[PDB]
Amino acid sequence: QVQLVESGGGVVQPGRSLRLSCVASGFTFSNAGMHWVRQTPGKGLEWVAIIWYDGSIKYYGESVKGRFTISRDNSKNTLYLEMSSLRAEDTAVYFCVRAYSGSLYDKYGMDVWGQGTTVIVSSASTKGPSVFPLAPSSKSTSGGTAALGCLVKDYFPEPVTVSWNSGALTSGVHTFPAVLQSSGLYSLSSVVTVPSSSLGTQTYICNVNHKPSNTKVDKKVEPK
Amino acid sequence: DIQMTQSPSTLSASVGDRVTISCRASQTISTWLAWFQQKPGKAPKLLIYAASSLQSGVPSRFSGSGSGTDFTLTISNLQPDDFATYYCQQFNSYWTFGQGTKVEIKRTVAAPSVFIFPPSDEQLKSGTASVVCLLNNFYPREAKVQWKVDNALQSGNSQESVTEQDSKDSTYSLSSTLTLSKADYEKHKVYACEVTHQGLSSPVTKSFNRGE
Amino acid sequence: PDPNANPNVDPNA
Repeated sequence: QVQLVESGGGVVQPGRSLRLSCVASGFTFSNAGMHWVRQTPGKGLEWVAIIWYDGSIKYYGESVKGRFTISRDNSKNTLYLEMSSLRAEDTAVYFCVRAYSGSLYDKYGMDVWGQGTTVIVSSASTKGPSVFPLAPSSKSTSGGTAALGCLVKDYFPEPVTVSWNSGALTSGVHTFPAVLQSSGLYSLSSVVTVPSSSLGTQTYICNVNHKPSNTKVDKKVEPK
Repeated sequence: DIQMTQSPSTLSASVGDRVTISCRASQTISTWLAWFQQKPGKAPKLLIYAASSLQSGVPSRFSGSGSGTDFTLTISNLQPDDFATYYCQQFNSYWTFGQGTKVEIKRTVAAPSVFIFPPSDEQLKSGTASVVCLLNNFYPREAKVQWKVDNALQSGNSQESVTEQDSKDSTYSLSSTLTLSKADYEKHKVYACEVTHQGLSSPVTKSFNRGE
Repeated sequence: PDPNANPNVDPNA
């Protein structure tokens, strides 16, 4: 099977440069045209650049022309994307994609995609989250089901991982996708529903891990 | 440099259904159109190439048609593995993509259970107040959440987040988070979120009084 | 030049 594995993503400040790599196996890389394509939630899929099998011809998307350089090293089965003058628009998942390999057609698209590598263009500094309990008012609860959770606020960059009771509580857990707050820092919540009758017999602890800052927080969520 | 208009943006289907997705090019592209499938966190996968050619290993229930400017992907006898997002791509003049079509699971209407969480004392001591409203386990995805402070409608100080459709019960959950300074939080008494959803006979408001 | 022409080895090579 064709395999494409990208690397080099991470956090980079506006105006700076970064190089992505893509290592190919399972086909004759030196015979294949290759692409970069990037993805954002708000703009979708956007072609970035193509390079001919032998590196002799290159084309670029209009908005990266003059800022990005595509290159390859056939002796190493590796494709590169050098990015410079980085802008907010450039934050994305970057995919390596092989040009369509068959020869029945004289116009060419693309076939196999890599797994992607994430590029975050941001001026924010690495920061671990503040973790706050989510407990509804004890005076207004009703219906036999209780909701509780943890607010995981003001961290950078993604990701955080959350468990409950060290993994012993999985059913009814919803850990929401993070949102990028106005500050440039991320925030999310993790909630869980449990029997209202269980708040007096079962301790609930959210375990919050943030590897970029080397932070672990365990927060007991107390009935209010 | 060709604009691809894909429709619809979302559609709901059941196992066994026949699904059609359209894609219109802003200029003629002959048969140079491809269809890709993508699941969350994963890479796109080529299904159909050159408008109608089923690629190797792709189930025969996928088919494509069209030439010129109008193209259609059809999924017959929709299976559990087919719930995903689909993209068209023209490869006549450089490479551009449609906006995507999310094919999600149809189920019966389920109203949200609505909960409201006041800010914690720990957070208030730090100078900020976040109020969280939770809409749990509802279907369909479309919901309206409005914040009220002393019965005045709020704007621009809330962010929403939504889960992917649940693999077991096919529902969604959603959070809305209102952020205020500690000082502004302490200026007002009643904090409320009002929820409108097809499964509710009328909008439901959950609220609390600051300090209760 | 055509950016969408064959960017692979010539199939008749």
